[PDB]
Amino acid sequence: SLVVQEQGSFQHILRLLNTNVDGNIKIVYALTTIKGVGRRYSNLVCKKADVDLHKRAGELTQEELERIVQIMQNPTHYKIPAWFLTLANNVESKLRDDLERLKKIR
Amino acid sequence: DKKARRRTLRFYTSRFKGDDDIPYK
Amino acid sequence: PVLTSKDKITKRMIVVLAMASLETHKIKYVLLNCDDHQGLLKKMGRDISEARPDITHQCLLTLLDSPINKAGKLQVYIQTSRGILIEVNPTVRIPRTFKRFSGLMVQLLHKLSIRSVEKLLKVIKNPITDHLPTKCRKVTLSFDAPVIRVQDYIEKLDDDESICVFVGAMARGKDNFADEYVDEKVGLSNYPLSASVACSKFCHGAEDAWNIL
Amino acid sequence: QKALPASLVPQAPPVLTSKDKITKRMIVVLAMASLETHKIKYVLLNCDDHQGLLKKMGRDISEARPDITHQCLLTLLDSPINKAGKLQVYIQTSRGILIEVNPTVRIPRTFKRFSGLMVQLLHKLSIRSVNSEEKLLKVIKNPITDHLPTKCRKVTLSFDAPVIRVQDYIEKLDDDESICVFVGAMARGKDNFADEYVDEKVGLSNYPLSASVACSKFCHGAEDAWNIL
Amino acid sequence: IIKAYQPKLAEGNKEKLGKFTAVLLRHIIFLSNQNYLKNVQSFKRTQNALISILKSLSEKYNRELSEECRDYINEMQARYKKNHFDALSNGDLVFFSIIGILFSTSDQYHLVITPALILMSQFLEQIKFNSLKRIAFGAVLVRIVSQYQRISKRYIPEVVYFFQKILLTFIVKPLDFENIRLDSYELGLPLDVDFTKKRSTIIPLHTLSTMPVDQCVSVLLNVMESLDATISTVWKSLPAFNEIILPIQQLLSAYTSKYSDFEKPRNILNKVEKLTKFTEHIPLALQNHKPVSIPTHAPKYEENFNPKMKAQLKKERKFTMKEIRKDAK
Amino acid sequence: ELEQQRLDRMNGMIELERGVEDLDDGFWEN
Amino acid sequence: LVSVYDSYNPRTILLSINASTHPTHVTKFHTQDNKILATASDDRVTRLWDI
Amino acid sequence: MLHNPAFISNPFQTPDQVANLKTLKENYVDPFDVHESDPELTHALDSSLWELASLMEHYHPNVATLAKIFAQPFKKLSYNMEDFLDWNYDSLLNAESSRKLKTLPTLEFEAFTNVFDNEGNVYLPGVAW
RNA sequence: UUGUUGAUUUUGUGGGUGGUGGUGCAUGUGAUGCCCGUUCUGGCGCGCGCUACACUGAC
Repeated sequence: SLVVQEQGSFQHILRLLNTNVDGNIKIVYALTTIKGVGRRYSNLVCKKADVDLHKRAGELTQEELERIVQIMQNPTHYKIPAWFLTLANNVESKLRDDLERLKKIR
Repeated sequence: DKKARRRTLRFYTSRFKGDDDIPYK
Repeated sequence: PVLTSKDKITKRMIVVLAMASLETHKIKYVLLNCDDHQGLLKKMGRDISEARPDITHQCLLTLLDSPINKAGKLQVYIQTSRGILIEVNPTVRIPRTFKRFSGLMVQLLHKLSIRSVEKLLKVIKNPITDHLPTKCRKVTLSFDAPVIRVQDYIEKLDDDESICVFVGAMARGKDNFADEYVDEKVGLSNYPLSASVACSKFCHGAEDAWNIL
Repeated sequence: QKALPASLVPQAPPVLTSKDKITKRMIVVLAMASLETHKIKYVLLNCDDHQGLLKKMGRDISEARPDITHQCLLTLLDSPINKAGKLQVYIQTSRGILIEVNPTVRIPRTFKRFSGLMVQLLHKLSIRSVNSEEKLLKVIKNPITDHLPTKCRKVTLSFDAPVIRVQDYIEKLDDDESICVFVGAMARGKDNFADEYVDEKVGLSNYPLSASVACSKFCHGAEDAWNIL
Repeated sequence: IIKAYQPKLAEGNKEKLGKFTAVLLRHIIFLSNQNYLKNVQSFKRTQNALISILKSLSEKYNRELSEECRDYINEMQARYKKNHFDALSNGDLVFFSIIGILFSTSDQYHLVITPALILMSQFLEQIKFNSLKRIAFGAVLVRIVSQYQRISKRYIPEVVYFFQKILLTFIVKPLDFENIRLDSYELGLPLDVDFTKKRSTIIPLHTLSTMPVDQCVSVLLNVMESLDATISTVWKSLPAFNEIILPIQQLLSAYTSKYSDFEKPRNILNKVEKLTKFTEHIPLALQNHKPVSIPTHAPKYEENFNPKMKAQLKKERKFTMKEIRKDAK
Repeated sequence: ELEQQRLDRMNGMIELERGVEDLDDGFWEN
Repeated sequence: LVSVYDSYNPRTILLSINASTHPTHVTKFHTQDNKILATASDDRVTRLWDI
Repeated sequence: MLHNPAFISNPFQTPDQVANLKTLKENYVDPFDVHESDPELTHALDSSLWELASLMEHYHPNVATLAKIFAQPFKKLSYNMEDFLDWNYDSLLNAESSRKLKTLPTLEFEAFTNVFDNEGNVYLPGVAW
């Protein structure tokens, strides 16, 4: 009668990086919602964390969450490439002068 | 034992009415 | 017949439009409005939120234009937020435009009465109770109060008596304007009701209960 | 005996839209609406504010009252039936412009602001929410008929027509069908605006009724009929 | 002292009297701790008079009094944190009384009452209540908390626990109440007590220090008299009255069965039967929630609808282009 | 007014007119 | 929600039915009859659906 | 358990239906057995939770607030259990002293002549000096 | 304490006041009814072509 799964139950919501992330959304695109994280950045962070890209955010385990955290805050120690991370008024006045003196000619 | 489960649950944790008019500006 | 406050025997549905925000200010004296006169009301210290008279205009139009009023079974009372109590002759046809409505109230407040050549609008002395029928039931509109079918309510009430409905013209406020005078408080709809909508419901219910049609 | 619903938290009912034709609903068509814009800035033409201008336009200022359209929408929009998501409003301007009114809209209670909204809708053909999430007021293509549900009953308010109890009327109607009420915000005129589309005309009271009063009376019976409260 | 240092006489007298308000309060507590059995009448003439003076001071120095009241509250846990009941004295019972006099007990949250009520509840449960002095001390505490909720009538679970054990302590077990935890099995009343003589139900504070059968009986009568009042006022209104009173009914039944002449439990019991009969115990329904209306959104627009400089600079060029291009032709 | 003031406080009115619900934010977390 | 997929064709949903708001723990095709499908839910009613 | 919908009263409901509810209302009996040791046989599921309703009237304000959640919609997915497990009378008093909000201490208008009963108005009848 | 001046103020604690306030009414008067400032500083119309509003799609 007593069955407990060691992985833990699916999590509808999670709190990552002071941000609420829906478990339903895919891990890569569920991670994009955090500010400063785009699709490519989330993809690379997932690859570094060794988290399968067929997983939902709710199914992630605690150690995977901690690993992706550590990847985000401390990018360089994991060797992420660095690349991956009045005049107009004067011209207007000149044009206006030109127009007024154009009227003068005409 | 409590301190161990404090860490785990961290990830787990996450109208106009009546005659009210729309705001002026 | 056109009912009058002097007559108390006749059964009638009284509606008291409490907390009516009708006030005249002269820079010439004109009716205050929440948006037209904002800085002027700020100089008084009265918040512009509760300077909203067309709700009273809206309630009067639906109340006066209701069939029950045409049947001579309804009188309207307005208790101004300032403390001024106003009689509404059931025969009056107030102007449909608000700008013309405002010109009536300024005339009414200053002249104390409106006559046509019976005063259609006339100021009266407080308290309300002397003007109300001798035998009468009093209720208010409260959202927290229990949802009751107005048709069901009127049917179980006695015939010779009369019913007062205290509707708060105020956009927002604590529903205690008529607590001193009223004996019970009743809710009409589960959902919020505007003052114009709520009084229209009572007019619809009284028509069905009394078969005014 | 029956098991309770899994989630008992109250959820807002779906917002009715012209795309959905199956659900029963209260359709109210405010026909012969007098709405027009004209540069002076464009101002919603009014019987009282603008009579010299409309005289130059040649139109009678008697049928130049957008107020009546305004009050009807307040009562219809503020009714509990709207709050229950069982009422959708259409407006047919006298000039031939059909306007769809989202049930969620909060038109300004003040009339002067309401004029400001209407010039926007007529010119911009649409009105945006402050949060920019839904279409509130949209101009739509005529005829009105296609926007109505597939199975629906059509009636107009006629003073001369027989007086009928709205509650008993709605009750005797079917459950898959819906009801359309064509109300004239027009002040005076022949009650033939919706004769082409309507199949029968009914009266609501023996005495003359205002458009704001009649529409409010009609919807209250539906709430009693459908038990909306 | 108050007369010599009134606010008007000199600057700062407000502060001196405010501090005096705190000083007077501790004196009132201090006198109660002192033995007064010799001169109870003289103590009564001082003890009430000082309270009356404190009431006048509290009316103007409630702030200063409240700060001292918290400090006395805070201190007595620390003494309870090391001495337990030995910290508790007559003055502590006096203190909780004075707070009710000088503060509004009928508040959901109050600066001094809420610390006090939580503290008194802790005694009503944590304390062993294994001696007649200890039980008598608990009886006074139950009365104080009852007066605190004399209008609010809030439910205190510790009062339920205290009544159960004390009633069972004086019947020691009869093998049918194993769910009640007793702390002393040697306080069982003898069978020979009459239970018909008129025994005073008032417990003097001075008798607490001195603390046989008559004293045990009087404590029992005072406790169960409060029990009857609690049923009539508080527990009657609660939805779970039948569940709350059910253990108490059995305890009172044991009192009657063992003692036919002893009348109070029968009166309480017969009262209890009337309450249960009238009260309709129904399945509660609370998830009946008000329906929620459709969402509301305001429209955004322009109050005066109309049919950055680089863009204007580009625009004026085009007009200039058109004229100048014409000019050449 | 004193009687009315007492009644509101039995209902949870808190004078500094905040409510009891305002006092229960963060209490349980720390 | 009970969903029917064509075997070896995960992309396409052949049929989707919402048996109940409660979880649907058992969904078995009837061995004799192709058209009818049986479902059990925590609603405690074992509805018999058809394609 | 928290609510039986069959016992709710609806306004439109017909008078014959209204009469039926009283007969259902009157004949109810709590079927939960306290002495049965088998959790599958206590018949708890057919009873209702009156005891939690009384906790809404608990003297402590915040504790009552927790009991009020069951009268509120269950929007929250779950409550972190570790934030409520280790609480003590000392912690409650310590938290009370360390309160984010400070209020004004007020006084009782009612006046009691004698704080304790004798062996006019007595605050604590049944107790004497 | 003033601006030299002499008890006119200053300080602390309590504390009454709507008043060079209006509007009408009764042969000015009425314990009348009803309610409730000062000086400066600024103030486009007519026309084309192209892209999107996704699953007949995106990657």
